[PDB]
Amino acid sequence: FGIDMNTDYTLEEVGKQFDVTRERIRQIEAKALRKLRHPSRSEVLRSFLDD
Amino acid sequence: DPILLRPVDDLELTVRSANCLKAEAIHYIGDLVQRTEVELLKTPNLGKKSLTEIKDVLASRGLSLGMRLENWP
DNA sequence: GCACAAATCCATTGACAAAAGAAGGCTAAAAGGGCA
DNA sequence: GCCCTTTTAGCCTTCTTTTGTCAATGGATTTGTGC
Repeated sequence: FGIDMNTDYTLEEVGKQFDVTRERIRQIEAKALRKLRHPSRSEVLRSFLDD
Repeated sequence: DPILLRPVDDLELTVRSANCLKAEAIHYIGDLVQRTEVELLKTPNLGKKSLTEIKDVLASRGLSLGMRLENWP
């Protein structure tokens, strides 16, 4: 994503920065979003959603 | 109490932990806090690691082992 | 304390499906001119 | 004013690509467990 950084790169650029292939990057980001979806990591973000 | 009435994937521990919970029918924290060291230890493929991480996480939430339930549901 | 016995986290590999561009044809405005 | 005409801008669907998506698979540690 574009968080605290310049242009958000695609999967291949993230892989070249991590020397890993794109599918590992997708698995890692999905892992992190799963980890963030539960409360204790979601209560504070979710209050930003008035929907 | 709200802490004992949440899912087993509530406190976000090891995947082996949740697998063993569903393998001993553990799905709610209400009786998960009902289980003591031996009762939890008896299970398959749940050795020191998973139960002791349960211990650490509930200690961070402060609760203890084997609390005797009434008003459940 | 030791030694085996799966459960399972880092990475491919293929096969694919859906944006994203790049383009080529059609509409379709839209200058622009010319007999008085 | 009147059409004729010539033109060009813009949308409008195909095709080629880039990028993401999904399923499987060693194999390494690791955790569990019997001794």
